[PDB]
Amino acid sequence: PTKIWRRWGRKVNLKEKRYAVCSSIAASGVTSLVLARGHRISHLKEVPLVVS
Amino acid sequence: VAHNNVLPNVHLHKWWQRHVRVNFSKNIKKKKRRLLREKRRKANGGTPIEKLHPIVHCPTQRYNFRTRLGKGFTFEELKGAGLTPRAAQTIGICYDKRRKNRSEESLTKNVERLLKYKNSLVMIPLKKNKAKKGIGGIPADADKNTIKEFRNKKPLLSIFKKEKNTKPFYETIEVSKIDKEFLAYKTLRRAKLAERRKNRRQQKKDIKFKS
Amino acid sequence: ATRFKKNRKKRGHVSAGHGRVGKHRKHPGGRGKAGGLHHMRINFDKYHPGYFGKVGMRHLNLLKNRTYCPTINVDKLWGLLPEEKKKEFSENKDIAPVIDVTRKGYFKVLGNGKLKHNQPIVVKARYFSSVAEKKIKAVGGQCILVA
Amino acid sequence: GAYKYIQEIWKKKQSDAMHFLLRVRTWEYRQLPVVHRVSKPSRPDKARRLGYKAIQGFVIYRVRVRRGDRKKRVKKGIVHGKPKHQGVHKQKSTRNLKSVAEGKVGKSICGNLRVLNSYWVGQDAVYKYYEVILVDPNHNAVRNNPKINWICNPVHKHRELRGLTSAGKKYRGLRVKGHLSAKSRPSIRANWKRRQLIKLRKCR
Amino acid sequence: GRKSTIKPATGIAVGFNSGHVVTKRNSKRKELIKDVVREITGFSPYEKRIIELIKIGTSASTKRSLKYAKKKLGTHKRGKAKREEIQKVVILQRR
RNA sequence: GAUGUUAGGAGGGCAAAUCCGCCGAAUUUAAGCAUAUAAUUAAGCGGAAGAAAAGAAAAUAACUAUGAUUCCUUUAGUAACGGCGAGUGAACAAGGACCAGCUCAAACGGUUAAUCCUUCGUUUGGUGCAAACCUUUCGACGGAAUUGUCGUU
RNA sequence: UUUUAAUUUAUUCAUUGGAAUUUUUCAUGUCGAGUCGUGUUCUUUGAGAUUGGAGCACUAAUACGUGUGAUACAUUUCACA
RNA sequence: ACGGACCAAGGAGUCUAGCAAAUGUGCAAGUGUAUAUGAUUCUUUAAACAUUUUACGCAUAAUUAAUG
Repeated sequence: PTKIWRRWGRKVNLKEKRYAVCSSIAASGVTSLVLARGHRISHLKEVPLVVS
Repeated sequence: VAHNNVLPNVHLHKWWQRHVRVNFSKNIKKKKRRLLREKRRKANGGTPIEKLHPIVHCPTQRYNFRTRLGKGFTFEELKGAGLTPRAAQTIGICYDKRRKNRSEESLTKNVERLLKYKNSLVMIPLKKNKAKKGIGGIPADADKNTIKEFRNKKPLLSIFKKEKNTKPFYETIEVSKIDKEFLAYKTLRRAKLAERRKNRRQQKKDIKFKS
Repeated sequence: ATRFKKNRKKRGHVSAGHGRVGKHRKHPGGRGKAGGLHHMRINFDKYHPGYFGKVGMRHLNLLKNRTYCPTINVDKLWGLLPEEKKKEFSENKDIAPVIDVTRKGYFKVLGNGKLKHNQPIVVKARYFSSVAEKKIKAVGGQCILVA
Repeated sequence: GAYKYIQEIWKKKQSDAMHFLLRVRTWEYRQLPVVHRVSKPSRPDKARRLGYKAIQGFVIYRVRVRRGDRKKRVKKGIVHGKPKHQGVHKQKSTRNLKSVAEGKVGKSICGNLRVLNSYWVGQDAVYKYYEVILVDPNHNAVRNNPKINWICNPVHKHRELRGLTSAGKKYRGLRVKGHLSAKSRPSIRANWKRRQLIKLRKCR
Repeated sequence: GRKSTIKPATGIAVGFNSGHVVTKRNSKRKELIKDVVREITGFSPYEKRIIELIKIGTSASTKRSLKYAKKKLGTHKRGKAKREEIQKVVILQRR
C-alpha cells in the first residue's frame, strides 16, 4: 500500500543548483541551442536579446 | 547477517508506523508564523515586537568564549541603568530574578547596553498630548512634534540582536618582547600535579575562616 | 527509479533470481544479529573481531562538553592567516604573528609537521603538546597559555 | 498566631496528648460512614495552609480508605502468561491512598463540586482517614472572588480523576524536577511518544 | 576543581583556581513557641529512650544511643543531630 | 447531625483524531526458552479542551557560567541498561520557534470584618424596529464569617 | 460587514485615594509534618550497593536548616536551589 | 508424482529507516546551510530565491580501562 512517507522531495546541493542556473543562462545565450529547443527565432537579430 | 557489513542497529522493533510523521507543511507554517508576527507588529502601532535581552556568556568550557542573548536583565544591571524591574518590563525590557552578576565586565556591558536602549527609546504619552516625566526610570514622554518626525523613521532593530564580536585572532608583536624562557607544557603538567594539594589548602583556608 | 530495478529483468523467470532449490524463505537464519556465537560465529569473528564481551570501567554520565577539545597541528598555524600576511610576516624579521588558536576554534596544539626555519611565531592556546612547544621555541617563537 | 501552635502540636503525633486525641478521633471515624460531610475542617491550620478558605462554597468531606495493596484482579491466582507476570499479591498500585480517597468522594458522590486538596487526619490498622476540600464552582461567593475562581471554569473538572491534585502530582513524578525525573515532565506518555516518534522531512 | 573567592583566577586552563581572569565581585518568638509546645507535648517514646541512654552516661551507652537514634530516624546525620540535641537538653535539665 | 415535592442551583448521557489518569496482556524476537523483547503497547475503566498536560527551580552546571514550561535541529543510537545475548537507551550544554509572570499559606493591620453572599429597590448613560443587551452606585433586608473574610508584602 | 492601527482637541475648577524610587531609624521575621527521609517489598527507568512511584514499618530538622552535585560509607569544604 | 475443465479481468522482491560498495555530479581540508528567519513570491508557489566577515553532523589524528 502506498504510504505518505515516500521520499517525495529531494535535497539538491546549493552549489549544484547555482551551477545549473548559470548554465541555463549561458545556454539561453546561444542561438543554436535556443533554436534546437523549439523556439522560432529565425528572425531575431541576436539570441541574448535585450530591450529598453 | 552476511558479508562485511556493519552490524545492524535499527530500532524499529515496535509499532513505528503509528509514530511516523512527515512535515509537508514546513514552509506553510513558516509563512503563517511570518504573517502572524507581521500582524502583531502592525497591530501594536509602531512599537517593536522584540524585547531587549542581555548578552551573556554560554556555560561550560566548550562555549566559554561565545556570547548569546540571555533571558532578562538582572536587578543589579537594571538598577545600574536606574530602572526598576516592574517599570522595565513595561518598555520591552526582559528581566529575570535568577541571574546574578558574577563579574564586573558582565555588569558594566549589560548596563551600557541598557543605557543605549534607554536613550534610543522615545516614549509615547499615555494620554494623547499629556506628556509627563515618567516613573521608575522610564524616560519622560516625547512631545507631539518629535513623535511625528520619528514615527516615519526606520526603527532600528540592531540593539535587539546579539552583538557581533570583533575577530582579532591575528596580532603582531615585536620579536624583541618574546619570552623565550616560558615552558607552557611544564606549567600545565605542574598545575595538574599540584591541583589536589591546593584543593587541600583551600579546604583548610575555608575551615579556618569559618571560625 | 523503479524501472531500473533488477527484479524487472527477471520478470518471466519463475524464481525471481532467488534460486530454484534454496528458494527465498523468510528469515531462514534468524532475525537481526541472532546467530552470533552459534552459527553466524564465523561471520562475526571474520568481520567484527572484538564484538562480544566488555572492557574498561563505566563513566556514569559523560558530559562531553567537559572534555571537548579540538586539536590543530603545528604545521597549520602559518596557514591559518592569509597569504599576504604570511608574506608580510616573512620578509620582516622584527615582528611575529600572535595567533589565538582558541578563537579559530581549536583548544590544543599538536606537534606534527614542520614550522618554517627562523620564523618566530607566538601561539595562544589552552593546551600544548610538548613537541609542539619544542618546535615553536625552536623556530624562535613562544607558547602562551590562555583560558 | 494560633495556627503556629496548632501546627507544632500536630508535628508531634506521639506525645501523650496527641496520641490520645488521634486515638479517640480515629475511633469516631471508624464508626462514621465511609464518606461523610463534616461541618468544619478538623485541622483548620492544615486545611487553610492547603487551599481551604472560609467562604460559602467551600466544603469538607471525611473519607476512609482501606490500607494495603489491592491484589491482582485475576480469577484466583491463575494468570495465563509468562512467569514474569504470575505475581498476584505484591502488586503495588501507582496511585496513592490519598488520591484514591479524594477520588472516592469526587467521582460521583459530589459531582457538582471540585476537589482542591486533602490532608491527613488519622490512621489505623486497616483504614487511612482523610479530609478532602471541595469547592462549589456554582456559588457566587467563589465565582465573584478574583482569587480561587480559577476553579470555576470547566478545565478543572475532576482533577482527582485526572491526577491534577497534589496527590496526583506526587504519584505522577511531578514533585521532583531535574535529572531525577527527566522523563515525566510533559507527562510520561506524552514524553514517551515524543521520544520514540520519528520525524521525516519532505526533501530528506 | 576548587576556586578561590579572592586572588583572581590564573589564565591557565587546568589546575586550582583556573579560568579566565574576569574581575570577581562579592530571638524571642521561635523559642517561646518551642517552650510552650514542649510543655504541652513532652517527648516521644524514642526520645525518652535516648534520654535515658544518655543519662546512663558511658561510652558504650552513648554509642548505643547513636545507633538507636540512627535506626529510629533513618540516615546518620539525623540520628547524630537527634543525639546531640538530646544531650543538650539532658545537660540543660541536669543543671 | 437528621428531615423537608421549602428557594435557587449543579452532576448523570453522547461524542474521541489530538489530550489527562488508572489497569494491563499475549502473539513476536532471542532462530529453543524461563530474565529480557514485544510494551510502560493492544484490549478494559474513568476525565477534559479548542487545544489538553507542563510550567515560574528544593534546576543545570563546574564555566568568563546559564535562568519557568513546551516544541523543532542536535547532543545521539551517545552515557548507560542487558542470559552484557537478542535487544534497549536518556540527560546537560549549543542553534531556533515562542516568550509572562504570578497568588495563597505564613508576616503585619483590633479607637473596632476594614470582608462576602442572598433578596428587594434607585439611577449613570448607550448601541436594538423589536426581542434583548452593555454600563451604573446609592442603598435596605436576611444571612455567612473571628474555628478568620479582606487590605500590606 | 468585523476589528484595529495612525491621525483629530481638548480647556477651567476642586479634594480623595493610591503607587515607584530616593533620604533618616527599627528586627532579622516568615518560609507548607505521618511530610521529607530511611529500611524493606513490588513495579518502573538508561539510572547502574535503586530513576521515579506505590504498599508497610520507623519517622525528622527549622534556614548556620534540608535537598541536589548519576558508586555504598564516615569527617568536612564548596556550589546551586 | 502433485496443480491445471474453459475464457476474461485482477495477481506477487515493493516502501521507509540505516550502512557499505560501485558509478555519475558539485565543491574540496573542507563539505552539508539543520531548525529557523527575509522578501513588492504568494493560481502555479507546499517551489524557487537568499543567509552582517567560531550553531551542528561527518572529515581534518591516533591511542589507552583510564588520570590522559
